[PDB]
Amino acid sequence: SANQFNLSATDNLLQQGKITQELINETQLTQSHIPTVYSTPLPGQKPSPETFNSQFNAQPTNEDASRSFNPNALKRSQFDVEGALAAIRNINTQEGLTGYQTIKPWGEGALSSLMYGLGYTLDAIRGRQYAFDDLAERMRQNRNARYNAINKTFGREIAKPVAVEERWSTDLSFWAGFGLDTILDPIDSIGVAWKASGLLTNTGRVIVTPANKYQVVQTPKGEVSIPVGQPTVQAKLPSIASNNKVTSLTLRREIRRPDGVINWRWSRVVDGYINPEGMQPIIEVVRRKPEVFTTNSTSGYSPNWEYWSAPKVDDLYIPAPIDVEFKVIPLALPYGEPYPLTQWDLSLETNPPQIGQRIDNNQRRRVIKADGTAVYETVRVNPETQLLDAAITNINVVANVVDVPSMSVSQSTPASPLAIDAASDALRPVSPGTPLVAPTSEVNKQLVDQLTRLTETERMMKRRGASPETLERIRTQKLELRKAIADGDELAEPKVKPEPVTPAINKTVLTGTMTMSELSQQLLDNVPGSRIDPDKVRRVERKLSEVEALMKVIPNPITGEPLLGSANTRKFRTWAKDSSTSPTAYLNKLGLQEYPLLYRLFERDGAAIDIDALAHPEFRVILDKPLPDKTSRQVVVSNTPMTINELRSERKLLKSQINELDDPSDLIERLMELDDAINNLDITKPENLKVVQDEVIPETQHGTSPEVVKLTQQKLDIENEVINTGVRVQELELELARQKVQLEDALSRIEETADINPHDVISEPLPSGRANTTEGSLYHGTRVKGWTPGNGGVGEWGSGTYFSKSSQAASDNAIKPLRPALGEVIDNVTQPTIHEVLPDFKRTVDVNSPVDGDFSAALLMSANELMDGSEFTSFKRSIMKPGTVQLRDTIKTPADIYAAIEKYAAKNDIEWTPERTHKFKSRINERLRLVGVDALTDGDTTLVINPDAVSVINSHLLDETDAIGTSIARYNSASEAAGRNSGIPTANANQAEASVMLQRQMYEETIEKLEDAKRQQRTAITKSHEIDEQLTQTAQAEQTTKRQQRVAKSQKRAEREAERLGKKRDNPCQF
Amino acid sequence: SKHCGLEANQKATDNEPKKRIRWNKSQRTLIEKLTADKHRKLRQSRRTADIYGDEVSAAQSQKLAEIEEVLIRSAGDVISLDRGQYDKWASLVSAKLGWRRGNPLNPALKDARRVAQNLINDASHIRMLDGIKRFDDIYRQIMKPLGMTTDDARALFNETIEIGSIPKNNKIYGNSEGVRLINSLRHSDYIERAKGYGLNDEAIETLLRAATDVHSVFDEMRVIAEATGHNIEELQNLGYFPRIATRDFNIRLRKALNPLSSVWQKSRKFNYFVPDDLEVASKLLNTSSDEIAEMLLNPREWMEFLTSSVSSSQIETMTELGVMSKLPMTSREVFEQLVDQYELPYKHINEMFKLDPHVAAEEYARVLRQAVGNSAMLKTVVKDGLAAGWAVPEKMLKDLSPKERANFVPLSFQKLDQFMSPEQLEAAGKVYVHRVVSDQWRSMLEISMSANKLGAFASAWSHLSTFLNKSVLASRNVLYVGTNFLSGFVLTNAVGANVFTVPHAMMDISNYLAKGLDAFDGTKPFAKIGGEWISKREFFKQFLLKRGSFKSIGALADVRSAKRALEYLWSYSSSFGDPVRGTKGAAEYVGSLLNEATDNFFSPFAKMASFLDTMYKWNAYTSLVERQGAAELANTIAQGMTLEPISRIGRKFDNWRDLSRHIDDYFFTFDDPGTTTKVISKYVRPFANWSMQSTPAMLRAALRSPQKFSAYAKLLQLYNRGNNDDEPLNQSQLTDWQDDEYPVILQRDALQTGDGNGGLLVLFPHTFDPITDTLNVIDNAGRTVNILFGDGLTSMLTELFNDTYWAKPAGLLLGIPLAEALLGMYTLAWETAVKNGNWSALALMTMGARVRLIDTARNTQMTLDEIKTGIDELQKANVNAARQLTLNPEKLSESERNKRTERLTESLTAEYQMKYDYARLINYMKAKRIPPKRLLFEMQQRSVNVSDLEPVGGKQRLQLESDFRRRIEEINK
Repeated sequence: SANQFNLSATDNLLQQGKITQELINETQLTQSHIPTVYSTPLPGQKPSPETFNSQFNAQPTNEDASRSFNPNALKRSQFDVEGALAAIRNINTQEGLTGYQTIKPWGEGALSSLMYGLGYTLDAIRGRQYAFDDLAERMRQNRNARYNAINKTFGREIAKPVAVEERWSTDLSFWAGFGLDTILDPIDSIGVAWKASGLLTNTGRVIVTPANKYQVVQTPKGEVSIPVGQPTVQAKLPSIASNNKVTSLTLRREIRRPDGVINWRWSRVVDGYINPEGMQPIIEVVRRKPEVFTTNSTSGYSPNWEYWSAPKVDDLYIPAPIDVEFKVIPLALPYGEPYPLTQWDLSLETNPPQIGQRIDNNQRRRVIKADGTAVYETVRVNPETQLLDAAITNINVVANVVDVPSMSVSQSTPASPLAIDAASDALRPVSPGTPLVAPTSEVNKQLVDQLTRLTETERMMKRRGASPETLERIRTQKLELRKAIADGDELAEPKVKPEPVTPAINKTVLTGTMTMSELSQQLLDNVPGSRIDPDKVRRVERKLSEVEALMKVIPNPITGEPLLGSANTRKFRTWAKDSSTSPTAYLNKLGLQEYPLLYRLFERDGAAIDIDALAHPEFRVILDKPLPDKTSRQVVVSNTPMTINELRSERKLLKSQINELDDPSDLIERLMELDDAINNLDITKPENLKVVQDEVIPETQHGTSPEVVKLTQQKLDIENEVINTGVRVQELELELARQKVQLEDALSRIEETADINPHDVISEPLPSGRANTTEGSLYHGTRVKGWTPGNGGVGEWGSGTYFSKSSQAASDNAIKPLRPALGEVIDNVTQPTIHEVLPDFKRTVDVNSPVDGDFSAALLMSANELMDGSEFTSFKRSIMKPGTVQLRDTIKTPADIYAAIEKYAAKNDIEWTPERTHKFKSRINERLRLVGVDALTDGDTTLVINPDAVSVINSHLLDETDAIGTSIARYNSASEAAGRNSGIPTANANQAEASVMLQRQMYEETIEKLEDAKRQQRTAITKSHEIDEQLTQTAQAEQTTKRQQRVAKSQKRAEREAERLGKKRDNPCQF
Repeated sequence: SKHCGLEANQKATDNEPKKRIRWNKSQRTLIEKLTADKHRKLRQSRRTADIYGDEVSAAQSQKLAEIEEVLIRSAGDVISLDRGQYDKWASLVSAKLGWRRGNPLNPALKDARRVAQNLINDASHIRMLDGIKRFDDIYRQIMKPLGMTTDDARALFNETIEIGSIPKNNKIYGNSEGVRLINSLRHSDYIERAKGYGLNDEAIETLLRAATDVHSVFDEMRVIAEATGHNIEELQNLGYFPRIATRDFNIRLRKALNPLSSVWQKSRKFNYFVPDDLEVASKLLNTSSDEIAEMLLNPREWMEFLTSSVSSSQIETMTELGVMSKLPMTSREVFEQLVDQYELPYKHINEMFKLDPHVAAEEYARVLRQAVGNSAMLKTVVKDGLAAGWAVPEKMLKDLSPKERANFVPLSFQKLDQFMSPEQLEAAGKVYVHRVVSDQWRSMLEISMSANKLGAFASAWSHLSTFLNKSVLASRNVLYVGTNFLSGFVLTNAVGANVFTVPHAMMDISNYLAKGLDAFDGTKPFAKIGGEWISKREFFKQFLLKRGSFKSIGALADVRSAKRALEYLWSYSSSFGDPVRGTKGAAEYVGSLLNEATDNFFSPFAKMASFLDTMYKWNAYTSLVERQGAAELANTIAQGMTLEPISRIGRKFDNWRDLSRHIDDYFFTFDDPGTTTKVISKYVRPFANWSMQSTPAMLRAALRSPQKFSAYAKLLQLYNRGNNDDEPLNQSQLTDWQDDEYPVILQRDALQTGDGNGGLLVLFPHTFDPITDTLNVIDNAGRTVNILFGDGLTSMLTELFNDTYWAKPAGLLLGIPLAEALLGMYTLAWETAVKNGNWSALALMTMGARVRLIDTARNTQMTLDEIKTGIDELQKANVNAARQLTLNPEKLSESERNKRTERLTESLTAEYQMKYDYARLINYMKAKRIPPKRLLFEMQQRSVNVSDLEPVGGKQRLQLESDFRRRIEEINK
């Protein structure tokens, strides 16, 4: 189009540049368009009426210091006692007042303005006129006992936290409340009324649901190796013994031979039979609805069993589906216990075998300071984060899961969601020895990916003309995978499986998300090689019913019963720690103060809870998200399903029964149901209304008409709303203050490190050259549209294209944002893409190996070419021995050579910039490529210098996330880079910068949340004020009417009495 | 009195004090609940401190801020109601400055820090009170011209005090946006209300500035204390500590290593707060003075103490001793519950008094006046006077009275126009009666209308009846003694004596009749009479001289008291039955007791009547002479209470002869240089006979329950300022009663607007025994306890009412229709027209609204049947008179013939007038077909006179003229 910018005719023509200089008026266009130039044309004094009247406004000032960071802050905010003394003394030198005992005059609003107005606090002064249960110390003692070498054993002693008088207001010890019940009453008015009436050692293992890893080795071919401890349990199926068992070696389980083969979506499939006793046999479901169980045929459903019976040649790992007995040839069940149950730890990281690969079943860092010395810094974790992780992250979180490899679906199996998924081939076990399962579509996609990978491997082998044995084995593997896609033929069309009917729940719901302040506190102590889980930071505002359902699922660790009864509907209306109708208050009442995990799991801001998924008898817990290497690891979990005076009398009596022996417990459930009954009483009753009106409601708002009672109910409800919103705002403000303090601390700490990070360096793309064993597959994550291995990059080692052995690192590199310097150069950007390559290397130099002669020759040639004679001599004196050409004894690896180069560059900070250092490393890399070195790699990260050495295979797309996920990915990439290259100060500087950036982004997110919460608070407060005003008006009208009626009655009685004694006095003795 | 029982004989009056002060331990004041709600809402939206220790400090500071706001708002609410309550409050805190244990701010004592802290807290209390007083002065100055109701003014005062604490709450709670929003909403509502009330911006700014200055006192004091390292000298120099209180505390710290009559007299003498006054309350409550002060400083604790460990009798005694007028009230709840305790006859007046006392006093006066208007006496005075004969028509005075004309005076006065209808004023203005008669009637109207006099009478009767009831023998004639008490009260106020000094005399005789002349004062001047000052002992001795176990009982049996007792007995036995058996004639009892029944004179009834009359006469004698400084003002006020500008027609009497003659004039007996016995028996004593039967409504109600009517003075003990201004107020000059050591307090009235703007209030405990000088209180358990005030009255009443009889005192020598009432209301060229032998008079008088005597009869509130009976009786009387004059001459005197002829001709002319009027009324009756008695009221319902009626006949008029001419023919002859 001719108006692509949607400008006016003259403006569009000017933008195109089609208007000549002669027709242009310089003054008008200078004043209109913007390539233009710019041009610039007595402390006791009585406060002024403006200053005094500004003290009552809701928004008197719009000062915003929330984004003004001062790393060297000298915060000493103290109440000016000397200024107050000066003002008082000045005031007393005026005209003395008369007619009062106190003779000195009055400062008209000056003292209140000075002591309370704006431009070691006053509360300390007021507190000079007048124990706590330290939960953190007790938890630390318990965890130290658990960590002791005698107890069990990986002992890491937690440091001692600061005193409770100086501890942070959001720390671990204050999750159960501040412990101020003795000083202040609960914030709810109804709670105050009930209080006045009187009605109100292996802890490291937590049970959450009601009652290993394999390494890969480049082989002569692909290896699925395995840490060898023996099988705590062999996954057997004793259901049918003797024959019809194969016991395939790869799967480490027994499969069935084809001789013994004699508006919820789940509710839709079963057609409404969702009760736990009225489920119908699975066979009926298959017969009635075959269009969801058959391959779009009339009557020929047939679960193939020949394939899984035959042992997999070349030990190909294709997870067989859950076995099924009934075969289709063309009733209220108790539902218990049709599946075997086992214990699974949710916090353990799972590394299952690679699908399609062979199985053999049987800290210190160097930092360059500002002055220019590269001293080491032992890395350590501050006591606060240590205690937090010991209380939440380091504990054992267990769940009751269905043992899939030992489970079988029979004829009399109830129509459970797991039963439907197993019969429909939706979930397949993946790890041989654990109940981990994955959707079948994931396994099919992994098989397809392996098929493509080894097909291109076969093409490369054909091009190289390798030995016929390798070609034949690759052909056999290809045929095996192609058969396994369809499972029953070589010519059959590939099959697509349906979505499993079992709902999925993210494991963070059962694990707990870390708040942004705690995450930044962890970030304050950068530990190389660590990773931040993006799902542990993603929090969403919950609802009361969702938390109620979650506690209905989670059982009480003390007794094993569910935390909340199945019939307890709407037991919570408040989120406050200090209230009485909140999850924190309920957990404190139950006495579960030693379980901070329970407190974290039931907070207002946590992971998303889907009520339907928890309502189902069986639901999936997702343990790790899908990756191009590994399927989404999931587990399957099975769910096992009066007046005020009277209540006071029983509550007093119930506690009295404690003094005797009675029964073992005899008290918990009765007291709980009694307290729930007290909680859910009605207000409209005259007795409760009288008690509340005489306890909390002022006399000006007393009444009995329906309007007054309704307004009282509305007042209590809006008070609850105010409680919730104020608590949310307070928590967000505390988190914001903590994040600001920690970000200022991080900035102050990073200001001590020299600026050597090459974040504005653009490496030239790598030019192309002339150009039997099978290697693995390298991964590269990028956001650049039209990426080729010759693009290269800028890193610690130098120019070249970086590839990662682990798909996790490449995925993290794929979501990290394009560098701001590189953003101005890259023309087009796209979705986060992960590119496959198979390495084809002739010679490879290890970075953690002794330096060979060729590397030294390249180093010397590069230094001679780039640096001057004096600089070259200084470098030689710095790194080389005084009398020989051989390297110094302290320098032995190319990584150490890079560290020495960085140290030399930082020594001459004046004339050496990160660009020049990276150019020197790049020149070293080009000289190495000239020698004939393809790439530099430690095990995991390969720096390809010659783009012709790799071939692109496939591109995997990732979902574009928000800004905070992008920052988390960038920090993860920087941390992994630092973890590999611990000795290079550039990696540590990059990690520190990434940490600060992530903290800043989290601070911005907290600001947004705080603004939302403040708006909600304003709405709630205004509504509460309106309700209180209306209630006062109505009650006053009622009281005035009643008083006027009584006055009229009294006046009429006076009239009658006066006329009665107004006739005569004729009664002898009656007055 | 056997025409009764032991039941309904003691139930006639009530005397037991009921308990109406209620305060459970779980009750909270309105200010406390409001502040708790507001601070809870503020706490829900606070800004939590970022460090836990700072959070704990903030929580403590917030609780303290709530406590201080409660204190400030309560004090401001108290000061807004009664400004003087500041002086009683601060002076007590100044008394307890330094050693107050129980201060709400604070949750061998050698630590200087704790002593300094207590001292600083008390100084903060005093400075807060001073600030609230300054804010009150500023508020009054601003609100003087706007002119809104007192309830709205107090509501605005409380709201301003609450809103002034906005900066303090904003800073204490952390300047959180929610806290500022809540306080801004409250401030905006207050601004809207204030601007609606008429305040401008500058006045609102000044009021808010003063309130915010008030609220910042406590933190200012704490900053001062902490900044100087607790330097008491510098704090005193800054002017924060009162100098006198600090000096007293210093003296107390360095020092640290008695009849009730004196302390009570000292407490009464000073209007300001006196610490020894607390000692008085120490004796009544069995409680130490320090403990009483501590309870007083804490309102809820004071209410609990009052409602739990103190009985109703103790509260009544304390209030009637004037203690409650000086003990400070620390919360509005104290004032409201004390108002609830003193129950007026109607609770709605107490309800009005709780909010606005001035309107309550006005409503009480209005109720009394309204009950006066429809009373049994104000409607039938004219009817009963002209029937019993004790009222003489104006035309009859011309010829009836040779000398007694000087002893006759009209009934109507200037202020009577504001009680009765103007048409009834015409009828009342045509009546002339005896001077004592008119004064007694005016006094009966005065006592039953004024709140002050009614309260004084109620207090006196309460004391008398509550000391009569505890005597088993004397309790059997409560109604008789009350009736005599009321009659003597009316007589005494008719004489012009000081009503409010009646209790004093009631003690004095009670002393003398028990002790002798020694129980009086001979050393200081008492009253100026004659030409020199005569002491009280000499005055009483000369009183006894000129008048006519227990020593002086025989002094009651003298010549003068026997006749008075006979007169009282005659009145009682005429208006009701005998005091013995009920069914007994009026004259038979006195005749039997006089002409016979030797040694049986001076019955208990006669003894009690003589006692009462002696006490009233003593009161009149002390009140009618020129007294000393203290009693002169009270006497002058009592004289100025009279309705007419002149009942004071010089009753200040200076010599004994005139005063004795005046007293004998107003005390009848028989014989005496006094007009005649017959005139006394025909025109004066029948009035007292009728008055005994026609007591007003309010007097009967007060005599039925006297506590409810002394409740007026008990209420005014709490709030006694005027609405107009505070310029004229000198109640301290009246309280300096040096004449007697009796516990009677005379105060002035300021709530009434008119005309009782200077009324007198009597405070007299109902448990005071004058003979033994003790207070007989009833403990909470139920055991009577005697308290010294420096065989009591019950013994005297038992000995007055025993079977002992006196033997022939002094003399005992021997016994001493409707038509005329209808005629009595009848009222130049007229005399010359009708002088003698004229007939045209009818044609010159038949028409005329003034001549409509039936209108006057209707205005008299006379029943139609009574009017018909009177007309028939007049006809019969004229028929008899015609023959008895024409043909039955007892004395054929020309002058008597002419006089009786004129009288009967006028009666016949009135007969014709009312014949025409009643025929007209019957015509209207048959025209409207209505029941008769209803029509009698209906006549004043339509406010129609007979003038507009024109029901002419043509036969009725002819026959009426014919019969009238036939009547007058032989009369003229």
